[PDB]
Amino acid sequence: GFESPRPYKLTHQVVCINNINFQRKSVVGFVELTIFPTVANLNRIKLNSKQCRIYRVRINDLEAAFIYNDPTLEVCHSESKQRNLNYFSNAYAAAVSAVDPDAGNGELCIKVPSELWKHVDELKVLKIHINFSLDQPKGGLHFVVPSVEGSMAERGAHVFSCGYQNSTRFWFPCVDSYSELCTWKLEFTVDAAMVAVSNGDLVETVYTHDMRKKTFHYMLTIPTAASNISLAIGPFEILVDPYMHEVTHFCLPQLLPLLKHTTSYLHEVFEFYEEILTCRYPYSCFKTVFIDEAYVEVAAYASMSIFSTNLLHSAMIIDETPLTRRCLAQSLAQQFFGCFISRMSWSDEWVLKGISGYIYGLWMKKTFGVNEYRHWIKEELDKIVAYELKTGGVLLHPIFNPASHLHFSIKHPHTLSWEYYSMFQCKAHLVMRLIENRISMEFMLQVFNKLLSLASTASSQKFQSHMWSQMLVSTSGFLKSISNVSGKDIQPLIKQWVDQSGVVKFYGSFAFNRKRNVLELEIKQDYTSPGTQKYVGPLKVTVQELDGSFNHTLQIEENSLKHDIPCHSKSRRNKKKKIPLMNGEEVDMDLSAMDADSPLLWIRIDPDMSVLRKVEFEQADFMWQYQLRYERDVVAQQESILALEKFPTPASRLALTDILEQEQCFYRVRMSACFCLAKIANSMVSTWTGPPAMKSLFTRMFCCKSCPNIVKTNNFMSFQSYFLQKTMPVAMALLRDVHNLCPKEVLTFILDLIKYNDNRKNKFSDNYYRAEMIDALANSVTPAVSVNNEVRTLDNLNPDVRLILEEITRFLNMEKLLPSYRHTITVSCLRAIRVLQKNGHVPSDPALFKSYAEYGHFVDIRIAALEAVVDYTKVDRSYEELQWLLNMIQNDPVPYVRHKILNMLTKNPPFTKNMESPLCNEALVDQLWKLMNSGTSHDWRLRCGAVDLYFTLFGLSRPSCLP
Amino acid sequence: PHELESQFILRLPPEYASTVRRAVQSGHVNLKDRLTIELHPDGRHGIVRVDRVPLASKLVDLPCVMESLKTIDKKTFYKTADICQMLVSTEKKFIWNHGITLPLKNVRKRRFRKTAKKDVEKEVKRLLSTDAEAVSTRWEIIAED
Amino acid sequence: PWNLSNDEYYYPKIIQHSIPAVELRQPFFPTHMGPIKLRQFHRPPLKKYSFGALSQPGPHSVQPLLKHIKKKAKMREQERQASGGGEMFFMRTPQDLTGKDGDLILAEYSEENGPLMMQVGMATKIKNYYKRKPGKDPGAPDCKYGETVYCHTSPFLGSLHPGQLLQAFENNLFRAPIYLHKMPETDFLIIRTRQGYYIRELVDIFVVGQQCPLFEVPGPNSKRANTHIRDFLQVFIYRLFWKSKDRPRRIRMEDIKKAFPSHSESSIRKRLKLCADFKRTGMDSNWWVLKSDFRLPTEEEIRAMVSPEQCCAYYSMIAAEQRLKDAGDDEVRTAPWNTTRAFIAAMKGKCLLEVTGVADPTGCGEGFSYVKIPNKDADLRRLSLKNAKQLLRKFGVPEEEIKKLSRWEVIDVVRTMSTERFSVAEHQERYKEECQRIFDLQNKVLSSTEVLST
Repeated sequence: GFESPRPYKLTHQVVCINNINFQRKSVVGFVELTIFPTVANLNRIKLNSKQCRIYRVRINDLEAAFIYNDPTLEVCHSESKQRNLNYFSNAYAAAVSAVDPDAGNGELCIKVPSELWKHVDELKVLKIHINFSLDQPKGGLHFVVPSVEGSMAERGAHVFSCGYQNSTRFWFPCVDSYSELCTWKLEFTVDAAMVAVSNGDLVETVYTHDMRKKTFHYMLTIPTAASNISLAIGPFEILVDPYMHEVTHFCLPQLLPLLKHTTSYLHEVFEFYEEILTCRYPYSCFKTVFIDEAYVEVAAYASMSIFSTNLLHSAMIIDETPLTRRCLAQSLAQQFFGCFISRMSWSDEWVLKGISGYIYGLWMKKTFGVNEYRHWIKEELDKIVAYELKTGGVLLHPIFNPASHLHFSIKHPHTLSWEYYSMFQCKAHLVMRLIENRISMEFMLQVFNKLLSLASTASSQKFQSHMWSQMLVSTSGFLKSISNVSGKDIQPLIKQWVDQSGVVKFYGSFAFNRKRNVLELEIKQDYTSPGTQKYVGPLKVTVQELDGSFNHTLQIEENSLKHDIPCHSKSRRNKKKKIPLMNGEEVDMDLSAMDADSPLLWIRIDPDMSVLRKVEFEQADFMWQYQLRYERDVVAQQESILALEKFPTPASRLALTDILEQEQCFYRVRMSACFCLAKIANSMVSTWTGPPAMKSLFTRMFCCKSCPNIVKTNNFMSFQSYFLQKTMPVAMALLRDVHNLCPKEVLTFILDLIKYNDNRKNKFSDNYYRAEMIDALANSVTPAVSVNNEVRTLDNLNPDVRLILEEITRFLNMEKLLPSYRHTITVSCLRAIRVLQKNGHVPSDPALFKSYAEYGHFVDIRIAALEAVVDYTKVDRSYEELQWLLNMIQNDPVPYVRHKILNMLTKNPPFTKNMESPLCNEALVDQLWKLMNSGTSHDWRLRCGAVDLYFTLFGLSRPSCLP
Repeated sequence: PHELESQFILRLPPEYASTVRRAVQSGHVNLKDRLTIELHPDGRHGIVRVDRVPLASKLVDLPCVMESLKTIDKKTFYKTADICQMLVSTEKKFIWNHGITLPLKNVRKRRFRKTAKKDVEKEVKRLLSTDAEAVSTRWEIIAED
Repeated sequence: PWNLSNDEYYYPKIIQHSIPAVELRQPFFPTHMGPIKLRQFHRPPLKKYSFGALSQPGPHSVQPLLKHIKKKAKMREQERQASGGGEMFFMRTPQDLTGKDGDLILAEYSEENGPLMMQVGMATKIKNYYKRKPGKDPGAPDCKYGETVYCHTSPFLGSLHPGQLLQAFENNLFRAPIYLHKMPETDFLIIRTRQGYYIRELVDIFVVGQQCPLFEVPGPNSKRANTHIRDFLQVFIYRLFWKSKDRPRRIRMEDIKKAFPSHSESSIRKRLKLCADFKRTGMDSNWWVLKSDFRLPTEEEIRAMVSPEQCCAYYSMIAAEQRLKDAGDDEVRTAPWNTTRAFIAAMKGKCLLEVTGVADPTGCGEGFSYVKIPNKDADLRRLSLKNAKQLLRKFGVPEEEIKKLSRWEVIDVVRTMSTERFSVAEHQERYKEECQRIFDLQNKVLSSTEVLST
């Protein structure tokens, strides 16, 4: 049951936009809402509006009086001397709650005229006509106007609606909540050479009487929220999908072949999401818009998605196909379960984010294989356990503070830190995988189909929300639908992993009792760490003995420590028979390293990742080597690679080398075995016999049979030896000699890989392989031996580093004339120059990176250069570079770059709270408090980034360095 | 508590079966007055009264075991009861030799071995009771006499 | 840009009972079955009621089910539509397992006493195995009940013909070929309860062939057998402790003695020794209170203790024990522990089974028997080929054997006519052909709508 927090119900909204002026960056328009009051004596009506100048408001064609105030413009007063962050977080939460449409509130308060009170008490319709104007919007809707001359279509100027969550208040007045569903009528009067893309279906396109402008009329009969309404106006090249004909793809001019190749996969994504769920795609059209200077890499609205143009690749670009493919896939998953089925509160957001991430993981499983699915699930689980042990924990479904261990309030999406938002979505889809583990996948897809079917029977009624609230899901409704389809309720699993905000830590060690033939496990939990919680459920453990692989369920109550499980025979060591594996197959194992008295070959605690856990198991090194070689699970091979770094014995070198030589191993395991072999080789110097590690293996796999030092000409058509070939010198460059300097046998090998590179014969580009070669050249740089702080000049340059510097100069200059796909070699060469500057080789001068961080350069060139400037101002304690970065945060045209500068200055801070630095003035505290209070008031993501930066630099209390 | 439901099969003469079938598929409570069942204290004898016309009934034991299976989706079926008895309307007499389906006819005689045999136990118990209530017992395995 | 997961080297290649069934509730899963209740195993007689409306002697009106079915069947549909629509679980109460609602079918058995048999409340699935025709095939003949699956490898002993669809009951207990027949035109289904008679019509009745057992029935007084007995008694004791309202959870011993009356009280004491203690004086006197340090197991742990299929295997064992005991080695071979062990061992390929024998539940050539078998001239030389050729012509031997001109074979054939290598492929091939022929004969007998004369 859904009861509105608003005293009115909104039925229909007309959004008309005229006069989109690109020179002056200005729109004019009106908005006409059709509300039905649910309570009599409605009097004031409270709507949401930011940055719009409200000209006049007429209610039922009668002139009404409005008052506007935004408390989130300046959160705390300018003349308050408070400088602690808990004060700002409480004031910011109160300010966002005072404009919240999820309460009854709002920023624009319109007073109903007196003569309509007899029209409002007996509950009859009210039609509110606001007309407004955006004069020059800061972060409302982004105007990308290039400075080439010509007409606005000839120079490539466009507008798009940017922002996250409820940010539609930034460009027209609305009820900007996900729970106020209404039908829509959208008119946009644009230039005749431009096209206006929006939500709904385009009913017509009429000309103006001078035929210089045309009006696009859109209609949206599926009741969506105001937060799902978008807009993209530009000189877009239109491409109808040749497979599905209601899907149109819009790109920027001159990028039509890239659009043709890139969006050619999307019909398979549509077919997948419509056959695992049994509902068809709910909207009547689908539109993909590719734009410049995007807010996020992929945004999903109702019947529309806005991607950045940096996803567009051609047919000869690999290492970008899978990333763009999965961006399209998660946009479509959010089309199904973020835009059609919406949220009922700010709680129950974990339901929608979990269903979107879970069905996108099912797509990844079918498309890229179960092994890529397991690797992705393991990397997301490692991400969450790192974040939750780092700071507190992520609390899905809080109850309204519920989480007081962090520095922000979790009551609203616009007060969350961006890393918390990312980990929120990540934990939501892993908890949905856990619900699939308890209640099987076919019942899970039946739950999702029942939600979609209730929403689509709701979506066709005309009753103003008598039935339109069946399109809003809640937690209680989701659990009730689960209990309807399965008969089991998941309330212990919901109580543990949703309502409780923690992950578990397992420390395991075994001992084999030879007398009674049992395996005594010893599993203890660390439940006193700040991020942890105590697990009391069952726990699966998989033991591989000589007779095969056996699963055991252990009951781990609070007082439990020793778990005795039984062991089988050892009669497959009496005769040589094959040892049967986890799957149905069996292999020949070399049992010379195994103990004579124990049959068990390896043990895995929680193999299926059925809890949110971090396992620290103490096996013997031969058990880790057997688990690396003969396991049929990629997460166990990865964890054995990760645990073999502590055992540098030559049997582990043989194990990793046999993994590296082995095709029919998953390629991301071999790419990890490269770096593990490099670390082991560095640890057993003065024992290593022959050549450096992986060199003979590289010449055996990727070089000519007649010439060992000449590499084969590039043929990248295998896509697994391409990835292994481009990752093996990067790990090989981490080799170190007795003096700790990279050997001149590996550096010469990398330089010969660079010289003899011929790419005139493959059908694929070479930009990522050459960029990884520059990364391998950067990995070999050891710190220089400066004497008496000698000025490092080209005369006293290292003879090793002169070759590296010549190569990166040649590569960067050749990129200036023949550019790569996304300037990957510019990014790699800037990263390598920063590596050479971090050691004492090149003078520590930020002027090159400051010239590459200009607006004219590409976003990746920019963020690499700004990462170098952030690293410089951390190491050299530069005041003027920090003022340069803070000025670039305040006034840069691209807001993604501002968010990225705040993000990089949070990750690599110039000082922490423990450090005494020269950069701890009262001036810097006043600048960052002014940046939290004012200055970042237009983005909701810069303000949370400024809160994160103030927390990283000065902590939760009053800054100690305050004169 | 819960008591397992007891389902049995009712076999009627064909004209009376057609009238009962029409009245069942109609669905009114008029059928309730029309069809009654009186089971006699023998336990294996009855009257079924169709439209107030008495028919003579015998409750017989079926040679196979049937099981009623209900479903909601026609893919998974849940067993509801075991059927072993039929009230045909028109000891050794109360045992039915044939099965309900057409392929199962003369099942007890042909598709089933008569392993049901070995009544005899009850007779042995009665003999033991008579011996206990006696004083002297004389026994001999005999020959033809 | 592709798969790139070497999946063929890492990975080279379901039944949900009702909540009364998985919780082992005592009407549906009895704790104790006496001798007269073991003779009437799965054939429950029509009991006379002592109290109720049917307990009073006289005529009793039946009540046709149709608007009640409509309401209750549409209640499942209402619940389905209120939740959205999609299969949906429903059997959560004992009152869901009535015959008064839902689409009932009947299922008749071809064997008198099967090796395994479902209790009331347990689920089974209908799988339609369809072998495609060589090359092009139209598609599975569609069937009203069950889901279709394309079986290259025959589940049963025989192999499916090309273009042959065979329906089968599939659950955890067995797998058995079923054959849909229409009901007789005279038979209705009367559901009697304490309150009155109710009538349904039936239209679909399946005939179930010889079962292929997937669960091994234990032997009497064996490790598994007595482990089941101990675990069943422990589960009953835990569920009596959960049902107790006093805090301390306390039970009475003669409740357990009413449930398990064949048990010696030393075994019941042994189960109560850990997890309970006897209070003789003061409060809780003559009660077995729960120990304060003992954590009573949760519902899912008690469900993980005993499975319903283990209870069905135990009931099959004790029913067969009674039948063998009443009938005073051939019969012992037909006992379900022997036949289930034989069939499951034959399915792993341990051993072969004589398909004609005495374990045959038909008693004729139809049906299989599941019992284990191990998987393992002087003057004739003077016929001087030419006269032997003329003799083979004289006897009427076909011209191919005369034509071969193989003196050796010719002499052996003339000896065989005057009378008229390995134990591996030979015996295994013969066994397989015999099993296929028996399966085909059973399927033909099940599928006949021909009337059979009394």
